[PDB]
Amino acid sequence: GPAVGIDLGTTYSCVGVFQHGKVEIIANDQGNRTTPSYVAFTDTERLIGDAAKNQVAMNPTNTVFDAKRLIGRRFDDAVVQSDMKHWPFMVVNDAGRPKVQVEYKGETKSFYPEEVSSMVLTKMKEIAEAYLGKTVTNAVVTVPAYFNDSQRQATKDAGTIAGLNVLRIINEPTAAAIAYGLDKKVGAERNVLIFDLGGGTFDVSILTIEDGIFEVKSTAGDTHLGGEDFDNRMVNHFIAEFKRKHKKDISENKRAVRRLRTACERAKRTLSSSTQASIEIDSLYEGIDFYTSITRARFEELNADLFRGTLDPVEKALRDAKLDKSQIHDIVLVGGSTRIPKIQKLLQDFFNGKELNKSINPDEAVAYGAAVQAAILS
Ligand SMILES: Nc1ncnc2c1ncn2[C@@H]1O[C@H](COP(=O)(O)OP(=O)(O)NP(=O)(O)O)[C@@H](O)[C@H]1O
Ligand SMILES: [Ca+2]
Repeated sequence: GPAVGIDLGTTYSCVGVFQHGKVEIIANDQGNRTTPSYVAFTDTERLIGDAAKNQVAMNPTNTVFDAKRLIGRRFDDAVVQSDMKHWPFMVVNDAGRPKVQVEYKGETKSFYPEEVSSMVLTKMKEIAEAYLGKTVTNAVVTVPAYFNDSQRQATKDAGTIAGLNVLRIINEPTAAAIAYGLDKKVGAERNVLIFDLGGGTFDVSILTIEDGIFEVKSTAGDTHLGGEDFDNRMVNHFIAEFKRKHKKDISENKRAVRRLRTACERAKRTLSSSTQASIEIDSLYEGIDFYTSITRARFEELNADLFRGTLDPVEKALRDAKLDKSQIHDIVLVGGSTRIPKIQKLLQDFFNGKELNKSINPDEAVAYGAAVQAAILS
């Protein structure tokens, strides 16, 4: 049974497999190459992935996400305390360990963060198995470079309870390098910058590779900056526009807002390829259909300060690593948000026209590298 590579993201997960020298990123039941890290509990079932995310608008208290932010931490953890104040689901304390509390089939139940992740891990496992036509046992799971021993332990545990023989836990930036082959022995030292901007986190890693051996020289970023923040800006923009056109503030209606955001995230993806996209939502508030559009120019304008500030963590990374722009040999893009044109322009201008590594879908790069690593480990 082939060993697979799994990227367990805060917002999206991806699974790949190495077969015949080639790596294949496995698409799910809905045909997506990445599946949301969402779990939802209802009166009749346990929904995982797209099915879960597709119903969050009508089950905010029983649809769990962001488990990667909980995994391996304590309830008393300041991070946990801050974050929990924004999740629409319950987080309880159990002997100092944080636990998610939801209502499943009328009964009230709670789960440890690692149990939630194992649910996502199981979905990936079945996605692979469905594709491969064989049971997947061995696997390599990826984790941010800054995860401590507890967080790594928890990620490993989530895997074992999902029935996966976790061959190894390797850092995400290292996985991204291997995907590009930046680990090949060339008889010299090589500094690589991993620019990872996914759904909810931004990480900048500077790796040094000497004889196939990696050395994370520095890291920086923002655990609270990602594609979701860009969507927010569009939502606020459209709320104002709806109010401007219909004198009706839809902010209070949580269903209206959640449906609008879904339309925005979709428009955003389209903007990375086209110059403008349309927002077509039937009866957003009351019976008023919201039909409008946005241009890429307007979109860039809405997030100008966010995009620009993305360069601060990069400068900090160089500073700490004790390297200048000139010294970094390779720059690889990771995360679905790196598909945004203005962000690609921004990074190149910073690195004075230097070419960016981006032939492998940025949101599949981590999975891609893990798959190769799984293959060699098997
Ligand atoms: N074409 C696109 N243009 C812009 N953003 C995109 C595009 N395709 C996907 N995304 C965004 O990329 C994000 C998904 O990133 P991805 O790297 O798959 O997440 P992840 O691994 O969960 N990362 P993180 O959330 O940081 O742990 C969401 O905010 C998507 O809207
Ligand atoms: Ca990541």
